Amino acid sequence: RANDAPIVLLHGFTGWGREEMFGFKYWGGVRGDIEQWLNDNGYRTYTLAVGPLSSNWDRACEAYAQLVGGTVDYGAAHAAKHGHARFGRTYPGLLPELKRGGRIHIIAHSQGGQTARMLVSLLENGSQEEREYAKAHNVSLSPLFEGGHHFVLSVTTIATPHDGTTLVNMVDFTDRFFDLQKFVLKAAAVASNVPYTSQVYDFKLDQWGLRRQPGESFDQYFERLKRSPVWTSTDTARYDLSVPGAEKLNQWVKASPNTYYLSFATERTYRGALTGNYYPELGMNAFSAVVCAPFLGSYRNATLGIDDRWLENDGIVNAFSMNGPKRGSTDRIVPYDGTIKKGVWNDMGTYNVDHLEVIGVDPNPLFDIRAFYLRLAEQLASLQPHHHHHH
Ligand SMILES: [Ca+2]
Ligand SMILES: [Zn+2]
Repeated sequence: RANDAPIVLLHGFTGWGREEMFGFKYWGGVRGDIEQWLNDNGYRTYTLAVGPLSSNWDRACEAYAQLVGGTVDYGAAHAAKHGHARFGRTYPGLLPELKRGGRIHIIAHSQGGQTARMLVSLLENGSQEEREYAKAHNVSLSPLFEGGHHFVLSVTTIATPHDGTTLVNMVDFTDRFFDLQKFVLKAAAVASNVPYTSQVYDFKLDQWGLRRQPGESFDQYFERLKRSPVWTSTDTARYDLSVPGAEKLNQWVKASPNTYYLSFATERTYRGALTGNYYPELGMNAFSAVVCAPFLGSYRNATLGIDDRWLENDGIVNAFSMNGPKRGSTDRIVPYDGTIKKGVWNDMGTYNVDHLEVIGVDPNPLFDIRAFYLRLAEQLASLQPHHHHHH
């Protein structure tokens, strides 16, 4: 143990707070409670919950406020550009200590990894556009946009589409994506054709002024979201998840030299006998198996750059996209050699588990999830806050 930094957990295009889904955890799912496990083992751990469908930017803003406390500030320039609210939900702050020189490890899953990267970039570099806009229009400016924060010792990504996922190319992606949401609700024993009066799954679309109404089931709510700016505008997860969107995000979201980055790739497919195509293995979550993997494993696009290396997948994301950003990126990626190097992506390899199995939302008895996270935690705790140069 070289550091006492707490661990913070962060979800992707699906996810919810510890008090949502009747307690079914995004981090653990049918297997348990990952956060609890870490805590019980001596690793202080917290959980962030942000908009699942929102843009990484929105998410980052939300994360910052959820960490330090206060009212979400999306940036005047940003809000005016995308025509959504500047200020959002107020949070009590999970870790005030950050504002006193404390540091955290972020463990992110899926799109959460893009969000984590973005958060570190904003914390350290702020946003020039925001600074300049504040100065020309005489509006206040969130600390998040000034730069100079050192809050993050490390970022670990699991099954993150750093270069996007081809899933979004599906002609029917709109319908299937939401079907995936319903699937996850199903996993938690929640029906989508029911108007639960209870919260259940808050998409936190405060900036857009959207929320499930009384008498409105998720099926009906999603129909509405599909036609809303959270689905039709570039300031969305849908955009950032795409290959072009991810590359655009990679053009400015760089690895900080002061933070350690670890990536974990996932794969649950096999290569066909007479084709470079990939197919879903036995055990893969039912949804992905039928609806997503076949596409991910057979889809190519030369103009875009999507070739045979992109076909191996975890049912939702292309494994090629997971070791770290590459398209439009200046970041470096190094295969793990037994030493975790700072300011670069330490590619920890590929694990044989699906997008949902990795977090416990889909079962997989052959995957010792408790040990995986515990080992991870142990590794993060061994990170030195000062690496001495040596032979
Ligand atoms: Ca399984
Ligand atoms: Zn936004």
